Amino acid sequence: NIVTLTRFVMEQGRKARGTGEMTQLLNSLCTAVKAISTAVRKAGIAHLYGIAGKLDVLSNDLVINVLKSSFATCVLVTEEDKNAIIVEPEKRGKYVVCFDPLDGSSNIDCLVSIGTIFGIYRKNSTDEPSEKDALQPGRNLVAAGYALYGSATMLVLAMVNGVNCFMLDPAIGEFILVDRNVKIKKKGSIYSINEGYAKEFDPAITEYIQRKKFPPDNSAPYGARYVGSMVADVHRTLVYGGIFMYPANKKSPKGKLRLLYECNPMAYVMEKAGGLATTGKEAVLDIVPTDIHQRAPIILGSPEDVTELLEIYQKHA
Amino acid sequence: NIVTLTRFVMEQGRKARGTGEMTQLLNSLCTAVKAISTAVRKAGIAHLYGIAGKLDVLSNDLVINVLKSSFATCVLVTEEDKNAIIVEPEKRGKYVVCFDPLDGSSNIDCLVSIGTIFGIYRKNSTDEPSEKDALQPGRNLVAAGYALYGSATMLVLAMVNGVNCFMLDPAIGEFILVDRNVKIKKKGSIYSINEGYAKEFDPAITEYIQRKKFPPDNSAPYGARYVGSMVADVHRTLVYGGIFMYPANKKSPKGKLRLLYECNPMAYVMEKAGGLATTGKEAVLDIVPTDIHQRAPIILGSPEDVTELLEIYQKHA
Amino acid sequence: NIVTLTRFVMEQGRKARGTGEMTQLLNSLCTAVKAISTAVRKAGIAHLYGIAGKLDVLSNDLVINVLKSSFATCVLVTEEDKNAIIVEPEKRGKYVVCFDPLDGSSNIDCLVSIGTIFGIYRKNSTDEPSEKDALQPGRNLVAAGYALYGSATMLVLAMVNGVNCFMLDPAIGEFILVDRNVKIKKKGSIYSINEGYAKEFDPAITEYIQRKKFPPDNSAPYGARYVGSMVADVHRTLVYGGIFMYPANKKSPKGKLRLLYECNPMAYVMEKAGGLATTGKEAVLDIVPTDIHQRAPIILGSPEDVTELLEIYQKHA
Amino acid sequence: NIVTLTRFVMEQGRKARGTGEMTQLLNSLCTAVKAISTAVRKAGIAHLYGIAGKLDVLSNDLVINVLKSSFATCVLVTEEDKNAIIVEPEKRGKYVVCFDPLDGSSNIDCLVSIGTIFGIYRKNSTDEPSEKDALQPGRNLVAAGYALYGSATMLVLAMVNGVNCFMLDPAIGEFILVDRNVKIKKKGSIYSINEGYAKEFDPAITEYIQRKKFPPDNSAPYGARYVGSMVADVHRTLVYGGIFMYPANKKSPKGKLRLLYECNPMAYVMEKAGGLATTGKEAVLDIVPTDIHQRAPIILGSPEDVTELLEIYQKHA
Ligand SMILES: Nc1ncnc2c1ncn2[C@@H]1O[C@H](COP(=O)(O)O)[C@@H](O)[C@H]1O
Ligand SMILES: Nc1ncnc2c1ncn2[C@@H]1O[C@H](COP(=O)(O)O)[C@@H](O)[C@H]1O
Ligand SMILES: Nc1ncnc2c1ncn2[C@@H]1O[C@H](COP(=O)(O)O)[C@@H](O)[C@H]1O
Ligand SMILES: Nc1ncnc2c1ncn2[C@@H]1O[C@H](COP(=O)(O)O)[C@@H](O)[C@H]1O
Ligand SMILES: O=P(O)(O)OC[C@@H]1O[C@H](COP(=O)(O)O)[C@@H](O)[C@@H]1O
Ligand SMILES: O=P(O)(O)OC[C@@H]1O[C@H](COP(=O)(O)O)[C@@H](O)[C@@H]1O
Ligand SMILES: O=P(O)(O)OC[C@@H]1O[C@H](COP(=O)(O)O)[C@@H](O)[C@@H]1O
Ligand SMILES: O=P(O)(O)OC[C@@H]1O[C@H](COP(=O)(O)O)[C@@H](O)[C@@H]1O
Ligand SMILES: [Tl+]
Ligand SMILES: [Tl+]
Ligand SMILES: [Tl+]
Ligand SMILES: [Tl+]
Ligand SMILES: [Tl+]
Ligand SMILES: [Tl+]
Ligand SMILES: [Tl+]
Ligand SMILES: [Tl+]
Repeated sequence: NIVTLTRFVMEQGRKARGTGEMTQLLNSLCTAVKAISTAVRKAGIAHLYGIAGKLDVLSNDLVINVLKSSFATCVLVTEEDKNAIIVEPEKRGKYVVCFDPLDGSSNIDCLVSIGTIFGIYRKNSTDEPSEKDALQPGRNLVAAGYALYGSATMLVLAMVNGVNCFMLDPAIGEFILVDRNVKIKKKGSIYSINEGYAKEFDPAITEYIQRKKFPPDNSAPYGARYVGSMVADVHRTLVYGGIFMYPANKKSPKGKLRLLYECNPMAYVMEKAGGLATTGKEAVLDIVPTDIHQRAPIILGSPEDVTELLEIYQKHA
Repeated sequence: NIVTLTRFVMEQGRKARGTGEMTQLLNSLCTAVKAISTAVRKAGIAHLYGIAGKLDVLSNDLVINVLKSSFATCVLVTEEDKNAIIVEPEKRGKYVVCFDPLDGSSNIDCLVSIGTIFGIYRKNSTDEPSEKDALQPGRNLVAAGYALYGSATMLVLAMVNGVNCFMLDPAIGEFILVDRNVKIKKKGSIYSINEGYAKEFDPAITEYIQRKKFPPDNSAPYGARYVGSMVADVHRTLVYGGIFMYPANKKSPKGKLRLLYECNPMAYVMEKAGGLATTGKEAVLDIVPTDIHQRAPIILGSPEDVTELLEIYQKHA
Repeated sequence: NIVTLTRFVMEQGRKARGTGEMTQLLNSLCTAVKAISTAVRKAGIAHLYGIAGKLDVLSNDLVINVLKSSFATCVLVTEEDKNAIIVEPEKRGKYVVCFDPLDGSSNIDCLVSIGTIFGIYRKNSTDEPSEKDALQPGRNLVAAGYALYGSATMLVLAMVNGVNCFMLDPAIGEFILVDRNVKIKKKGSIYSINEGYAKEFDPAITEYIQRKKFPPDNSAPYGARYVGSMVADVHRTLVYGGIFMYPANKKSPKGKLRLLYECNPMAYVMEKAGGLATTGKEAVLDIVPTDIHQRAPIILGSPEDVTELLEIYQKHA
Repeated sequence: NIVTLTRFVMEQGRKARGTGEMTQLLNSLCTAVKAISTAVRKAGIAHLYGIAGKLDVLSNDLVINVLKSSFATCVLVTEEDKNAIIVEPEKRGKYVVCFDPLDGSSNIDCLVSIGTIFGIYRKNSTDEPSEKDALQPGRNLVAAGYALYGSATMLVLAMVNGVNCFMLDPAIGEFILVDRNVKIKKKGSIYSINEGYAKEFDPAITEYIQRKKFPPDNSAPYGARYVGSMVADVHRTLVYGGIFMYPANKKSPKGKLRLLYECNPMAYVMEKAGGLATTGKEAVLDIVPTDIHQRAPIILGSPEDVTELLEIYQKHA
């Protein structure tokens, strides 16, 4: 029967026998996402155009404000903030949340899909909360997911027991569970990478890509897709299968995507869905960070596709 | 002071001393686009999931009905219909409309941007309306444009005087003019093509793509982007500059995109914005259609980029 | 087949061979009403309460701006402004518009139904526009109507040919025609008046009210209803029949309601629907205004009920 | 800072140290109300009007369906159902909810304010759940309140510690706490009753009403208001003060309003706000019902106004 995100979260909080603090965090997040969706869809824009009487900064304020008001967090790391934000002792909670309020911000002007990425850690070292508390490997994530503002708005949530997708019915401001226990196809038929950096790809990426266009056994070549918005390329991967890649290159010898609020959440989601997320040399989730804005290379998607690339990495080493 | 689509179309109908038949038609399109936008964003989905107890199809039905009720059309060609729709003599006007109600339908499940494409012709000749009236070259278009259901919904309308972009304020259901007399960049920095077909690209396309990744003059390479929905790929091109391509290959020696309701509308917008739209051999708008579902290869975008490719084509002539 | 306000106004402008100045004006009103509706229903209130960090006034500003930008008006009389607004010679059209942007403003805090009232005159005379152009008797109205923001938003438009009701589909921001050529019941069963002023009603009003509660012919008594917002009380009267009254008393020997932007528009709708609108002494539409904020007593509704009262008035003459 | 209904309810559930079952009930109710609001505002009505591709019954289905899915109820009493609905042992919970899904249904066609009224009891006699479980005096209510669909949508919730009002921001489908610990003025200046039944009022009502129009000490007479929709007249009373009355008459020797799903909830709300709710002879909340559809006379509002009427009842006895 009808399952709303509000009901699902509360139920899981009950089975889990939690104190209701994490439930509060999850409900504040949901609220922040409906707010950003509305802003993203340009509601009320007639007022900027003088009918009479920023989107990334606004998103940052909504997230930070709604999260602090939940009384469940103590440390916040935003892609928009150079420093980790320590919550007032007044509003503190036991959770640390790393997030990208509006990923794909360069795409705003072209009206391409954008999203919000989040990762939630539980503060374990009980000392005054600080930046150090956010420096945990993703293998330590309690919950992670993202909201994609594409043709429709969807919220993907991942936790210990699985990945579930919720579609937003904008008519009643409610997220509906449209898919339970999501698992990615073992093998896909689409590869996703910015081939404009061909000149700077390592030999392993080079070989794999060419293997997709000219398959050794004359099978059907893979189709190519690259929206240029991580949340959008990763969501397509999750739903239809395949492989997404943002390896290291010249401008980004350590990749472009950040570990804490972009790489780790998508890797956590991928792994819970039955897929793989690697650096090419090691699992993304086992990297212990040193800088909150640390970057990391990432390859994620169907297990068989990711394994095939790993085998080529091993061969050129 | 603010300009809405309704106000704009009306002032334009007035300066042109029209009978008001085309204004009625442009207002019918506006309404259809808002109705589709709403459906695309999933309003009401809670009911489909039993709160109280096909999208390409709904779109088709919406456009066809809203258009017939305009009393301004005589023939309608749809991507979804094998044969052209001849209007009941009662609601028969003088306009022929070609459209793709929801382009990128394959993308629906992944929530990737999708849109509506349309082209309007004035029925030439004085005899019982038939498919033959839609078979006019693109150069004979009265109006053409598209609606993109992406992060926000936008309608781009191109007519003899230029191209204008209207953003939908979903809060009041009104398209606000946000950019007027749009012109495209002379030279962009992004190329768009499905490189999964590399194995079957003609030698000219191969060389160009090669030149974008490894510039012979040691200039910075072009970035790559390919959403997978024409309306999104073309909209990005018009706004940020660059080039979009869908040449022939084993994927039909004639390309995949249809001439009447995909290629022509987009080529018209391009030319009006200052770009070019070619098949590599001739201008898209000058082709005399032979069938309403005729496909055609297409290359469009910034003039300097399109010309650079045309030069390579001539080389391999 | 479905009729929208935009389509209707346009077909009507065409049958009447208008220049399209009044169509532009009616489309400007439509937009203003949708913008106000949205504000009334509190969309965006979360921001006023710090989610990310006057209504009568906003309404006034919306109508005045949207109307000026129509280039179809020369003089605007508002309930909120002491003096009439003369349009900048640039945006000067030939229409004079009288309106109450948000009637029942005192009701705002209790969330009782409220609405917008308007009357449109054609500037008679050929000299610099002034308040004097608004001082025309109601019988000289070109169009009049109201928008009611109640359980749903409805626009009622009355013109020489009749009265039509349009319901707002807030999902697509479009007014759909739901009732055409509306006529009122000959005799209703509800009387509407603020009986808190009993102490000061003239003897005729006293006797009538007495006759509705204790029918001398032993017929069933009339039911009583008095919302407190004229637009809601009048809309109920037009749809269900009955009588609405606001006679003189110590609450101004001339009544409370204004002639130009409250009484006249409503009297016009009434007469066009088949009812009557009198002061008890003369038809409201035949009064020659002396001042733009002139008040006048009013009695409107089903013809048999209004006539029954007029007879009682004559008795006490 | 920003307080949503979701957050407020959860917080109160935590302080209360509840098992989260009642929180689930309250969250299901909230969802049902946003759904009914959307339906009431006529969203999607363009589809009934053939753009191509009941309100009281629909409301009943939404409430019943959303409540059963909460797994927190065992008995339901609807104004629309002749019999109390026993929930399947599968979906049972410990709560009994009495409700009027859409009060003021006769007013739908006139677009007057309407609302949903609810009352929540906790099943105490642990025997197979049945109708008898609903037959509890209102003094036993755990929570009660109503949703008013007027100019804006508001949800009033009352519990042991106070009455709080939440306004719906339709843009993000979220209820915001706009007023905390609401208390009604000790004395008001508006009386609300259907004077059309004058002929059948008892001597006590008769005297009091006339005392409001012709005050003994020449003070200012009370103003009169009567929307004809209980939720709307009761809300105005709560916010602005005064007295609402629906005494017994001929057609209704025991009043018209029902005890369990109309009278008790509003009486519970009134008492928590510091006002009074009486039958004229005794408190509404202390009546032990015998029939689930039992009717009862009711007088509620400011304490000083209600006391003054009670003194007149005592005098004529
Ligand atoms: N909504 C929930 N869903 C799943 N697990 C939860 C939820 N709430 C709390 N938990 C779990 O119980 C632990 C402590 O919860 P809490 O006491 O609310 O901080 C969490 O870190 C998870 O292990
Ligand atoms: N709204 C309008 N905007 C721009 N051109 C228009 C408009 N209406 C009519 N036209 C033009 O005038 C011709 C005939 O108009 P019509 O009588 O409405 O069919 C059109 O085909 C265009 O050339
Ligand atoms: N949309 C319309 N609907 C009904 N009557 C109209 C419309 N437009 C113009 N008229 C009429 O024609 C006259 C002059 O129109 P106009 O040239 O637009 O000012 C008006 O005052 C009405 O008599
Ligand atoms: N959201 C809440 N707000 C206030 N009281 C609550 C809430 N939830 C539970 N309670 C209370 O605790 C009792 C049992 O709650 P429960 O165990 O959830 O059934 C209720 O009947 C109220 O006394
Ligand atoms: O938020 P940003 O600054 O626009 O960056 C977003 C990221 O940028 C990547 C693509 O960048 P390239 O242009 O280098 O491919 C995506 O996969 C990620 O969304
Ligand atoms: O409606 P469809 O079947 O999804 O077709 C859409 C078109 O399909 C093209 C992409 O096709 P490829 O996968 O072959 O690149 C896009 O450019 C156009 O939107
Ligand atoms: O905008 P306002 O100041 O609230 O005035 C509205 C009018 O006020 C009348 C009611 O006044 P009384 O309280 O005197 O009956 C209604 O009939 C009209 O809407
Ligand atoms: O739901 P219903 O059948 O329309 O009844 C509603 C009630 O009816 C009362 C008024 O009825 P009267 O016409 O008898 O005054 C209001 O106070 C209540 O909303
Ligand atoms: Tl960002
Ligand atoms: Tl980044
Ligand atoms: Tl299509
Ligand atoms: Tl196609
Ligand atoms: Tl006003
Ligand atoms: Tl007034
Ligand atoms: Tl009812
Ligand atoms: Tl009732």
